[PDB]
Amino acid sequence: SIGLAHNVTILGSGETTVVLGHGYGTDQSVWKLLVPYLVDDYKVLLYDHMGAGTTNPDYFDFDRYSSLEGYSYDLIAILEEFQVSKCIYVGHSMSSMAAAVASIFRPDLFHKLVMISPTPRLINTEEYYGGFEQKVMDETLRSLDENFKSLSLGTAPLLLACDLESAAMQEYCRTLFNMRPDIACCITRMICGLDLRPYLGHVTVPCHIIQSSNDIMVPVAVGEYLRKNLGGPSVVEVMPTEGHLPHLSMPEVTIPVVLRHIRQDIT
Repeated sequence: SIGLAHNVTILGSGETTVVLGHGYGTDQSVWKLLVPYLVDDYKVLLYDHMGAGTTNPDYFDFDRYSSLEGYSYDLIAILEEFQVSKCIYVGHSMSSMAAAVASIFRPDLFHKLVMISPTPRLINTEEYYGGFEQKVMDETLRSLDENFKSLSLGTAPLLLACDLESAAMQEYCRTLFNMRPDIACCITRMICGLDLRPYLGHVTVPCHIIQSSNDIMVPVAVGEYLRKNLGGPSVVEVMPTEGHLPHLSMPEVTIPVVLRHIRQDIT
């Protein structure tokens, strides 16, 4: 079943469904602190995207998941399965982008997108600053296979902007190292080879862009780039936080901000 394949979990109660999609390297446990503030007012559907360590290795389609819309279609099929309509989708990173793609194909499924640290493209060109020059990326991606575990131990503290001691780091490495490394590099290569700017103007569902003020994967200006180039209504909140997973690493700031954009609409 598609519910069994994605460890779908249903909680809370209400007329509106909140759908929580985790980002790269985590799984739905990453929301454990946010959920209890939702169950009273919304029904909550949580799920694991394919290739998370908690999903079957044999069900990972290498060519299907080397492109973002493999997840978009997976997401659509989950909502259809569980009969969710006009949900409030809360995603992190890639997850929020896959949902924005899914909202292009099936905008009836989405009331609004609450996106934590999204980016439509990591690699720079001359006129758009994404945070990474093509030469650093290509050199890292070329040799990413052999240096996998050491590159991610060494970059996780800077990605998360947290200490090695911290609970957040302990948990992120737990789930990140729960993936098979060949699945992980595939997903990594998909994420790093991404450029969704041609598509932004086609997204029409309301978009709530939530960002750290210092995120090595998300220049603050990329935030404002999205509000300008998105096709429908849009807001931006640059939080006084640091790191790419601020919902995991700074929940004391992040969760109040997330809940407001869940509960309040631009429109």
